[PDB]
Amino acid sequence: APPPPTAMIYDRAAEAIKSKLRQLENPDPRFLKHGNPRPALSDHTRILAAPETRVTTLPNGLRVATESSLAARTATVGVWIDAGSRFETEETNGTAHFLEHMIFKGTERRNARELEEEIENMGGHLNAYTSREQTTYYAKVTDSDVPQALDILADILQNSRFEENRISRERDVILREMEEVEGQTEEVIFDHLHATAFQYTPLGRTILGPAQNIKTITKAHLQSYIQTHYTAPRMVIAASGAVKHEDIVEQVKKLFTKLSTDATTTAQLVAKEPAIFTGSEVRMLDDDIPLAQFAVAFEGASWKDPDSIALMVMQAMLGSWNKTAGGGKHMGSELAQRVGINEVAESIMAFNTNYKDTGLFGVYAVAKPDCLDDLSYAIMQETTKLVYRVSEDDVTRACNQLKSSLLLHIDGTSPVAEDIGRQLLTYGRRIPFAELFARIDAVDASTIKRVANRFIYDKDVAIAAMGPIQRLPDYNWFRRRTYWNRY
Amino acid sequence: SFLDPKKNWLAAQHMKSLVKRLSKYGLRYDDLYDPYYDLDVKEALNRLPKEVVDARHARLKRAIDLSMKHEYLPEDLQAMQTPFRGYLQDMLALVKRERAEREALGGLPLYQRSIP
Amino acid sequence: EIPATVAAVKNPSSKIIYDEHNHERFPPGDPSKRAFAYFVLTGGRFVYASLIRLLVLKFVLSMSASKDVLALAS
Amino acid sequence: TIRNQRFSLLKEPISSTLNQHLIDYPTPSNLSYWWGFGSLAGICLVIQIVTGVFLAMHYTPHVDLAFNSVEHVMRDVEGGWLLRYMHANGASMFFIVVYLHIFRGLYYASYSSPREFVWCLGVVIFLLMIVTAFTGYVLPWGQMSFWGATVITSLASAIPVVGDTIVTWLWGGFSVDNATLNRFFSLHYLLPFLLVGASLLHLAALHQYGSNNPLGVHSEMDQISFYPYFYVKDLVGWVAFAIFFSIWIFYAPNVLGHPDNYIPANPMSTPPHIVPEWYFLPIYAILRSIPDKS
Amino acid sequence: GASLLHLAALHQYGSNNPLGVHSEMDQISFYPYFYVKDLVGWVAFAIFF
Amino acid sequence: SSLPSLDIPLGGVVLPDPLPDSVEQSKTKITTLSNGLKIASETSPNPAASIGLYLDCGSIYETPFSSGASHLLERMAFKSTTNRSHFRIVREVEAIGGNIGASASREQMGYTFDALKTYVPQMVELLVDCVRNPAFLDWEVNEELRKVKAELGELSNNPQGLLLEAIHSAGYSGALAYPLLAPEAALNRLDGPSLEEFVAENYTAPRMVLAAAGVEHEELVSIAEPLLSDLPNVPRPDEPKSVYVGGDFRRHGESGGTHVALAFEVPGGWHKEKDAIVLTVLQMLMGGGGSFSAGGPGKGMHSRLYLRVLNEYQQIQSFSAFNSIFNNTGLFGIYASTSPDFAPKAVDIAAKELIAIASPGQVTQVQLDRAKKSTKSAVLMNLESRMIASEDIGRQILTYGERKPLEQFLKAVDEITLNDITKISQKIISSPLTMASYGDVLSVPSYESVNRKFH
Amino acid sequence: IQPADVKAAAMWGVAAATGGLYLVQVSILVLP
Ligand code: HEM
Ligand code: HEM
Ligand code: HEM
Ligand SMILES: [Zn+2]
Repeated sequence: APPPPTAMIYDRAAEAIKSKLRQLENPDPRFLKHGNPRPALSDHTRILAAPETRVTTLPNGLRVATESSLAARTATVGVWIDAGSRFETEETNGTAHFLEHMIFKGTERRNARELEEEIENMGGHLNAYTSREQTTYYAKVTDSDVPQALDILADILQNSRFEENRISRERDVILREMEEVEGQTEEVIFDHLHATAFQYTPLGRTILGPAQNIKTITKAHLQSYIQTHYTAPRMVIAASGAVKHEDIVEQVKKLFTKLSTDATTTAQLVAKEPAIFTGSEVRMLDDDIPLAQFAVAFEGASWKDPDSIALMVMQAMLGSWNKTAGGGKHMGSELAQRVGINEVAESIMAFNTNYKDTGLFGVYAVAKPDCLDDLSYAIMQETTKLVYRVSEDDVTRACNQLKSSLLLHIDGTSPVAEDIGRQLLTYGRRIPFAELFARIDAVDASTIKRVANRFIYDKDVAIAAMGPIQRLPDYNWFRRRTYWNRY
Repeated sequence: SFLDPKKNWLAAQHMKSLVKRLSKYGLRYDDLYDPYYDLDVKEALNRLPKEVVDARHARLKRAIDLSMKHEYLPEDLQAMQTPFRGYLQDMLALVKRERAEREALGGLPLYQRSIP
Repeated sequence: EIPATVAAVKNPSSKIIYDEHNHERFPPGDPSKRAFAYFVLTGGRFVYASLIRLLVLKFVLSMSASKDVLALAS
Repeated sequence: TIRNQRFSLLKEPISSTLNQHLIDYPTPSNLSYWWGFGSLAGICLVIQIVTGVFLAMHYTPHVDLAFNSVEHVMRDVEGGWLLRYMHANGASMFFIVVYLHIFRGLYYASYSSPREFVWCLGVVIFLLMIVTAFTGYVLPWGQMSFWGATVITSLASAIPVVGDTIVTWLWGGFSVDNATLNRFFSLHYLLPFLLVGASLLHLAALHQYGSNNPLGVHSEMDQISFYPYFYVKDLVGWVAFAIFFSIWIFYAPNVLGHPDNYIPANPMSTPPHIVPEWYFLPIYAILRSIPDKS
Repeated sequence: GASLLHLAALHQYGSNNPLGVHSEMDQISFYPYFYVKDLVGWVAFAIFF
Repeated sequence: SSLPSLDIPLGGVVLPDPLPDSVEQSKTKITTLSNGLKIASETSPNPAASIGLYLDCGSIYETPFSSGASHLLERMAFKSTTNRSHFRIVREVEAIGGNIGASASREQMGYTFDALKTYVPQMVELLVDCVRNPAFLDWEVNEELRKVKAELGELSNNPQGLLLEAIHSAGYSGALAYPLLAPEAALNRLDGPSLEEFVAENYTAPRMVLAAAGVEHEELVSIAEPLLSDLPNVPRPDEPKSVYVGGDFRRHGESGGTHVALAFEVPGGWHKEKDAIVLTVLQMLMGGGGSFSAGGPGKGMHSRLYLRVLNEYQQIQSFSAFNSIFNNTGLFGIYASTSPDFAPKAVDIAAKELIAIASPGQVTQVQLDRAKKSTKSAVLMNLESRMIASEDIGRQILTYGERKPLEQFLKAVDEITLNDITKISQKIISSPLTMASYGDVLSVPSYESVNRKFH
Repeated sequence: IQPADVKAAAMWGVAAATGGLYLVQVSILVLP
């Protein structure tokens, strides 16, 4: 009388699903003998072997550093100047960026058209960019053709010629570039956050500067800026790939001679008008935008602060989450799990920025207008949890992730050269991989708690928000969420 | 110990009584698992096929209607009833095993019960 | 012309001006006080604690015994 | 947002209604202190309820024992004078605060649409306060107490056809004796809870239609959460009120009353000056001014 | 007040049933179907009282 | 605790001795597992190892039943297996600190994983598990299908990929015509058991290559043989066929500009190494740009199209010239994005350029030299980034059964000449025009009107 | 985490005992 499971399509479906479940119930050890999802430390000392980065200091004060690997076939040669938009004078804000744009063009013999023709004829690339307090002009080239690239860099950095018609054309181009940046909302958010956090300080002003100032260059400001800030002690030449240190040193010595001898040293320049964090907020409500993008930030650590590594670990254990992330609801960080499980945000990203004598540390969320209060609760909860109740497995996972991220990012010739120059400018030396790993391994739960108490516990925050933000909690909400009354 | 109706007369009588009751109301033993009760049953039902879950809802509605009317299933369908032909225990076990693993190593609960 | 609320969106400045009619702004370099405030709040808080203890004890001791009963205790 | 795992306790169902209506209720950003007066009236009601309960732990509703029982509370009970002075002067401050509440409403025309229901429930609340304070003032059973009860109950005879019947039924026995005393004690104990219910309905209707502001304009542009912004303002109001009420309790406790209520009720003689408490005086003046008691 | 909180919690999760099963498939409104049932209960209680 | 302020070396470290400054150039070892599988590796100096598993499967092997399995498989790459749950897999990857990626192309598709060189057994074991033993659960597949439907709903934002797919579908018939982005009907039809059957039928040993970038060959083979040697030996069913004859695809969308693209056949394919290299050099000569970039010299601003069109014709949003080469077939052409009113003139200009390269004498020796040097530079600067090295190993072994040494590509690019360029352009222009248009297409010329040229 | 949790619980217990003594000052219990 009772029907068999063959009939009753629901009985058939139940049988099929039960068969599949009983299929996947028995694991296998030969595919599980190495997994160990619980994180643990390891000593990669047997692996961290890289060629020595030879450093030389020409007596005019010029540092040249190379990491040669003569088995390769390409190379990257560049100049890393310790100057940027921070070192302006409140009326020449856009000078650094505009000088970049101009210095691409022409010299007493380069003739921008035929200069770019030469660059593209040898097959290489030539790029540049300016940060708040760092400037880079680098070129990627091949073996036996490095010297031409080095000569071109020296020529453009020393004997550049600025002509009025090209200056007008670049004024037009930079006004267009300013008009296209507001589409990129993340950069706008971070510019506003910098302005409202380091207000009344040289770090507050943007990189591009104001259009009213870009319209009044006249090339006298350009020449004055280059002669006052591109001095010999503040520059570093870096090379990787198939290069020879002695050849590079000889070429730099023979070429970089018409420099700007001066005394404006960035250390003394930062001694005056330092960077001062001021807790505040700016919130630009629109309600015509589909997504609300905001960022909260605490005061960070300087480049040389020994707690910078701890802050890097902490921003690794608040790792970024994305709506197309592979992990999804399963991730190491508690903040990513909270965001993904309850789907309260389109994407979150924790950032750690380091400057001289200051820095930043935040979470950069981007969500929908209705989940903002829950998202803010999640962010503040996880940060103050880092203050109070950090866990050993989380710390170990964060340290492993940080080591892996750094060593995987250093990949190629241009990344190696960029690492050499940036580290030489920030610390005065290039930190070896073994020492970097030792410093990271010196971070444990007690270290994380101490650093978070130093930087997060009951400290002012700076908020920058844009879009439909009616539901975003006010300043007092975040300010009170920076501590727990339970402990 | 593990006492089954083959090796226990008392268990045989217990199973017989449960079969009689469920057949009277015409609903499988797994249909008694309340999704609001555990929230693991809620997930297991969320993972099951729609045909199976719809059959479960139909059987439950029939049982509730019979309960209101103060009557039992007619003897034909009562003889056609198949209690203890499970459809949920394997999925529930999988869900609980996954939850146990996630809790055991790090991890936040994928779902939680409101207060209250 | 520029609607003057997108000008502020497109032109972030490091010199931000607040109202300063009800509250004078500290000069930028000065630190956040954050301690004077908590100590003022603490003084008021233990004033409140004193008040609450007074009220509770008044009610309970009122519900306690009485002078005429204590006199008749013999 | 799917609430899979719980973020905050305040958004949990146990504290969700409380969260909304106490912490997260949007409020106009420009409110002055008279909204604090409304909250202060609520606090005065709670104070009255608590002190009244602890007073009723010692009051005997009999005609032969009420006055001496109150003197018992003042002299023998441990800290009983504080309870009695708090109850009496708290009735006075309750009426002061409610009057300021009402007059702010009149000034800013808060009675206008859509808060007609709020205003009407307020009028009902005011009636309940009047009745409660009157029947409570009858309780101590002094000269003013007894004679005010007599007069105010006997003016109910003005009803055309059923006036005398209502007067006799409310009196319970041709006078204002022991039966009326017990009746009034029970009613005085009961009414404050109906007053609490009326206050809750008052607040619910207001919360439906938001809250007015000193400008009278639409105010959904600039609104802030009630906590902590208006909790601290209300706290300043509460502390100032506590100082005022402490001035009244400890230094001038009998100024807001009449000395005739310290004489035991004697229905034979009549005090030369029969007036209600100061907060019934405007109504008494209107009624006395228009002659022909009907 | 405690009775009102009791009823509020129950209404949060809904009432049980003799079978003890999930019962969001077959449900009816309170009035008038259970009003008359409770009326029969009240009148029987009134006779007892 | 005290720390040395990070501008001073940290106390006592056991930092090791550096590499010998031009140690050597590692060779690729390839071992053929007797069931028919390939395991290849090479040594790298950097502390990072990239390990990938590449399969000869994709849209070409799709079937009317599947029709979308490749895209779904890319989305369902590292999900729960019969031995580990998805949570366990993600926790393992995070624990060692590596990155997982999946790529799905028309002809072949791969799964790659990156981590430090210490974790080689973990990398290879997790990869082999996730490929060989997948458990396509209905709920996970449904989640990924929902995401894929949303992505299909957000497709128009990039007209270039849409036009590439359109050109392939229009100008091929069966195999290469099989779509890559899983239309909505196919998405609704797709299912977990369908994925299971497709994988079990296609993911077989004689079409699997495991390529490592910075891993010792002995270690890799010693950890991979106990995980792949027992796969069944199958007879490697033949590759699908596809003919080129094809015409026009036209789709109307928003009012912002029109995107027109043209393409041709060049039937050489990757097995015709000389023609593939000549096609790459021709692409690097043609190239172009988007007229909105502000990077700097070297990005091809002196290419022929860039110079002529962009420096001469304005109101043309972007102008590029591209190619796509599959085993035994090719597809080279020009992408144009311009204003709706200009579109017929834009088509005329693109045809003029494509015929200009064909006729002899119109390409200068200097331009050819620049193109050859740029191609050599692009290849060389691409063979850094060990991820690219491992991918190249895998793809080359899948195609040719070996790794063709870089010197062959360099020599071919060296020896290409103007006669070769002209002959290849003449051959490529003879094949029937394939045309696609997207946007305000109600004003672009007809396919036959455009095809009046080129012949 | 357990040492920190028990330390915090003990601190809250000390605070609770201090509040209890403040509410009910008992030298009668304090002296012995
Ligand atoms: C038991 C005494 C009373 C209590 C506890 C009480 C309580 C409150 C509360 C809590 C509010 C909201 C907060 C505020 O706006 O101040 C309010 C508002 C209001 N009440 Fe009352 N109230 C009382 C008596 C009255 C009376 C007698 C009236 C007038 C008949 C009245 C009329 C109003 C009005 C019009 C508002 C609207 C406030 C506004 O417009 O902003 N209330 N009351
Ligand atoms: C349920 C709560 C209340 C109880 C149990 C209560 C109880 C009492 C008792 C027993 C007395 C007589 C004690 C005495 O003579 O001092 C009294 C007096 C009084 N009550 Fe209340 N009461 C309550 C609430 C209120 C409220 C809300 C008001 C209104 C403001 C009020 C107004 C008065 C007045 C005016 C007196 C006479 C004051 C006097 O003794 O001179 N009571 N109450
Ligand atoms: C003042 C006395 C009480 C009143 C007025 C009261 C009122 C109610 C009401 C109105 C319901 C909803 C109707 C119903 O389900 O019968 C209910 C349900 C319920 N009450 Fe009470 N109750 C009281 C005492 C208790 C006590 C003492 C308990 C147990 C400690 C209790 C436990 C329950 C339970 C468990 C339900 C849920 C009924 C269900 O299964 O659906 N009640 N109560
Ligand atoms: Zn620029």
